[PDB]
Formats: sequence, C-alpha cells, structure tokens
Amino acid sequence: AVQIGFLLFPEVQQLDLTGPHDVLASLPDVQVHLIWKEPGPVVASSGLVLQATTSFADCPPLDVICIPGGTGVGALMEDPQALAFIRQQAARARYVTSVCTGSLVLGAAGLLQGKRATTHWAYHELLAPLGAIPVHERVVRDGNLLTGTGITAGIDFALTLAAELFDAATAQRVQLQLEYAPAPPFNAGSPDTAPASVVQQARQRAADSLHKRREITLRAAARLAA
Amino acid sequence: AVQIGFLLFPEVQQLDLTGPHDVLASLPDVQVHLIWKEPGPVVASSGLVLQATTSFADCPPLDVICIPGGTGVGALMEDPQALAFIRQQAARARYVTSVCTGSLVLGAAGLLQGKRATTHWAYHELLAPLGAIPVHERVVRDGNLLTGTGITAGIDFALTLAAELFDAATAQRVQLQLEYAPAPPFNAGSPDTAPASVVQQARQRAADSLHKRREITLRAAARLAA
Ligand SMILES: [Cl-]
Ligand SMILES: [Cl-]
Ligand SMILES: [Cl-]
Ligand SMILES: [Cl-]
Ligand SMILES: [Cl-]
Repeated sequence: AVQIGFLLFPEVQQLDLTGPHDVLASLPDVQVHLIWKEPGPVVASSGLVLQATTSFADCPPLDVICIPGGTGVGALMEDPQALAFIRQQAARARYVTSVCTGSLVLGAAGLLQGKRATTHWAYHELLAPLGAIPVHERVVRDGNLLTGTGITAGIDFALTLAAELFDAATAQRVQLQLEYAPAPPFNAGSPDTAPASVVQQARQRAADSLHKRREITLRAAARLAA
Repeated sequence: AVQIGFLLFPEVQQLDLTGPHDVLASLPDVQVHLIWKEPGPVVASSGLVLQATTSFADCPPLDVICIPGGTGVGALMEDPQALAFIRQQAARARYVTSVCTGSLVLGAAGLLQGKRATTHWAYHELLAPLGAIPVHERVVRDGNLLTGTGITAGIDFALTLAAELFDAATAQRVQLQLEYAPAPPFNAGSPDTAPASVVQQARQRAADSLHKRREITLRAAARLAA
C-alpha cells in the first residue's frame, strides 16, 4: 500500500489535516497514519480532539508526508524530535508536503534551504530566514516538495497527488464521489482580494503571534546555520 | 454564546463535519458541540477517530444544527432517538443545515416535507419519497433550512451563516484568516462536468449503497406517512 502520513500535533489547525486526509483515504491501496510521539489523543486549536495512530518510532517509511499548520507550529519549530523525524521521512518520501504554516516546520527542519515555497500570508516573511525562496502563489512545487496555503490547499494537492500516484481518472472519480466543487460566498481569501479594512483587522489580530514567531524563527535559523 | 451543534455519528464523512466546524469555531462568542448519544469516541468512515463532546440529553438549545453525511446515514435514517433529537432541536433552531447525504437524515426526521432541498448527486432520487421538492443545485435555502452538496459544502454556508449571525466583514475576516481561496486541479465535481466514463465508474461503485438506501428510505417514508 502507499503509505501516507500526517503529523498530528497539539494546537494543529485540524482542517489543514482533515481535508487532505479524507481525500487521500478515499484511494485504493493506501494506508493513512496520524503521527505523533505516541498514539493517543491530540487536541486541535479549536478544541476538537483527534487521535494519533502511530508513534515516530513505529511509523513505516512514508511515500507521502504532510505537515499541517496551526498555532501549534510555534512549538513544533523547536521540537528536535519532530524535526528529526520529518527529515528522516523526507529523505525517501516521493512527496513532502505542507499546508499553511506547516511549511515553517519544514523550514525549521532544514528542508526549505534553496527551495521555492509559500506559507500563510501573514507569516510569509518568515520563509527567507529559513533559507527558502519565498513565492506568493497558492501552491508551490519544487522537486518533491509541495507547499500550499488555504484550507482546501491540501484537498487540491491531494487530488494532484492522487492523479500522479494513480491516474487522472482516479483523481476525477474521487472528486466526483466527494461532489467537491467549492464556491465561496465571499472573495476575501487572499490579502490581494479582501477589503483593505479586513486585511488590517487580520494583521492586527496576528501581530502578537507573528512577533513570537519571529523570535522562534531566528532560533530555528541559528540551528540551521550551525 | 451562540450554540452550534454537529451530529457526530459512526461512519460519518468527517470532512462534512470538520470543514464547517473549523470555520464556525473561528467566530467570537460561539460554542461548538459534537453531539452523540454520549460523549466519547466516534469513528468516521475513513477510520479517523473523533470525540463527541455532549450527549443528546445534555445538549443546550442550538442556534445552528448541522447534519453531516456519510456511509453512516443509512443507519441514522432509522435511529429513532437521533431523529427525534434532530426534530426537537430543529423546532427552535435559527438555522437547520446539512451536508451531502445529511439531508436524507433531515428527510427521515420529517423536516423536508414540502421543503426544497438537495443531497449527494448519486442519492438525489431519495429526496422526493421523503416529501421534499428536489432541487439540483449545490446549495438550497428554504427559509431557515440550508442543504448543501459536496464534501466541503459546509465551509461555504458556514461563511454565509457567519455573515448573518455577525456581519459581512466578520465572515470576510474569517475567510482571510483561513486564506480560503479554493482552486481544484480537476473539473469533475459534478456529474454534469465530469467525464461520462467517470460518472459511470462512480454510479457503479454506489449501486449497492443506493439499493440499500432505497429500502431504508421507503421504511423511513412509511413512518412519516403514519
Ligand atoms: Cl483554500
Ligand atoms: Cl464542494
Ligand atoms: Cl467579498
Ligand atoms: Cl464508532
Ligand atoms: Cl477535469
């Protein structure tokens, strides 16, 4: 079976994970893992309780690894066990992927050095200190690396991955079975299309988190510079 | 606080629940419940383990109720306790909503009689026996009833609900914070746009489930006819 793994950490943004999980779990001959330090409950940033299925030590070699984002990314960027596990898996994985601020975890792990990548718009300035070439695009592919932003990015690149792992007809079948055709009632999903007043409110609400993440990012970068 | 409740049942299609959950949980002064017969683990059709937070008896009066879909809908259409709970909450809820085959549960509960509604394309013929006026549209609103199609239908109508519960700027802010700017890599999310061959693979794969659900629907309709 194709082995697909999501990192499941405290304060994950659960939809970053649960979207691609449901798409990829629809495919034949796949096994999907939710990975943490040990199996058991892990609480998402909303309070929704998820369950990790495998420990780092027991996880098989993965064909696909996916790092979701969320407020828990800050701690994960300085979790040496988690970063080492991600590096080990990335060394052999066909696909290394992330959603939203999950790419900052890839960055802290050293996996974005010289690589084109994106992240959540409010945190995009944190890519360059981690060695990345920052790109303002919703999905960015560099070799075996896909980084995406948005709560359907992982669903979308899951359909791309499905087409490459299997074939286009299989990806189309999953899309049709899920009747997946988003049609948002507003056009505020990018800082370039949202009203300026909404952008400002979002920036102000993110300011304390960004400040703390600047500090974390600098320590993570120092470890890479060593 | 505004009380929002999702029915969490065995064999749910978890993304039908987890999408709108993460959107609505981003709003101020909301409380979001995952409802089942008692708190504890409930397993989605993919094998993902979720946790119900409240029992039927302890659930507060809901301002929004949302019924997700999934394999597990068949059993729920003949679960008298669940159907009666849905009816009791729907009687006083500001909004009664469903995703995908969750509308078949609303139908079995008697809540679609004379109402315009949609459901998953492969099961759409089951609406009329439940008293509904079937509508081939991705979202269908009849008063305070909203039924949507597609595994991510609930994210979108969650943004509509956010705008009506609060204001448009709040919904736009949540959209921007989540960087929700969907962009599927294929155009097969409707039987009207997917390749005819893919539509057939999907119809054939659904045939046994539809057959079983025709039987269930007829029994559910008989209970309404009494
Ligand atoms: Cl998105
Ligand atoms: Cl959809
Ligand atoms: Cl807008
Ligand atoms: Cl269960
Ligand atoms: Cl297509």
